[PDB]
Amino acid sequence: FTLIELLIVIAIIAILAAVLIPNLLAARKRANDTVVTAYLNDAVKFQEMYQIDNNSYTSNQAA
Amino acid sequence: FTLIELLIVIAIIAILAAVLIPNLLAARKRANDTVVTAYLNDAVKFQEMYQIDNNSYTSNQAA
Ligand SMILES: *[C@H]1O[C@H](CO)[C@H](O)[C@H](O[C@H]2O[C@H](CO)[C@H](O)[C@H](O)[C@H]2NC(C)=O)[C@H]1NC(C)=O
Ligand SMILES: *[C@H]1O[C@H](CO)[C@H](O)[C@H](O[C@H]2O[C@H](CO)[C@H](O)[C@H](O)[C@H]2NC(C)=O)[C@H]1NC(C)=O
Ligand SMILES: *[C@H]1O[C@H](CO)[C@H](O)[C@H](O)[C@H]1NC(C)=O
Ligand SMILES: *[C@H]1O[C@H](CO)[C@H](O)[C@H](O)[C@H]1NC(C)=O
Repeated sequence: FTLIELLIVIAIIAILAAVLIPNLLAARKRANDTVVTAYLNDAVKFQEMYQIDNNSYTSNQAA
Repeated sequence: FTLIELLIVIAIIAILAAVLIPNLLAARKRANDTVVTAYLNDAVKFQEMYQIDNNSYTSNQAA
């Protein structure tokens, strides 16, 4: 094992470190939109439950 | 000490002076090829370092 093999190893590490890491921001954006969609789908279920009890929809989240 | 001993001494000096000196040219040839080999091994390390920075090899020594 010699300095030229070790420079090749360092060079290839620099390549793999650059390319094998995903765009984390783009991944989290799509997960975050799923949270919003899921929370609105829940708010919709609870608007219908409030409608069962009160014959009207809520304007306030605490209800 | 006499002229015949001194002629023997001169004769043996002439022999030792002829045989105890190495072929200097042949020795330097093998050392010189080692310099070339070592310099190309260095140029190879630096081609890999240029490849790390530029994603290409150099055509010019100044790089
Ligand atoms: C939902 O609650 C809101 C405050 O959290 C706000 O009060 C909205 O307006 C209501 O005001 C009172 C109830 O607080 C009224 O009797 C009606 O429910 C309603 N008034 C008007 C102007 O409609 C309430 N819902 C909405 C958006 O009407
Ligand atoms: C390495 O440098 C050479 C001069 O020192 C020479 O320029 C070679 O050719 C390049 O020419 C320019 C860069 O100077 C180009 O944009 C390319 O890098 C290259 N051109 C061609 C024809 O390939 C350059 N490397 C080599 C041998 O291509
Ligand atoms: C929801 O009910 C709780 C008690 O169960 C509190 O009264 C709260 O204030 C209610 N939210 C609103 C403001 O409608
Ligand atoms: C190497 O870099 C030096 C500066 O650090 C000079 O710019 C020199 O010209 C370079 N060699 C070439 C020609 O690539």
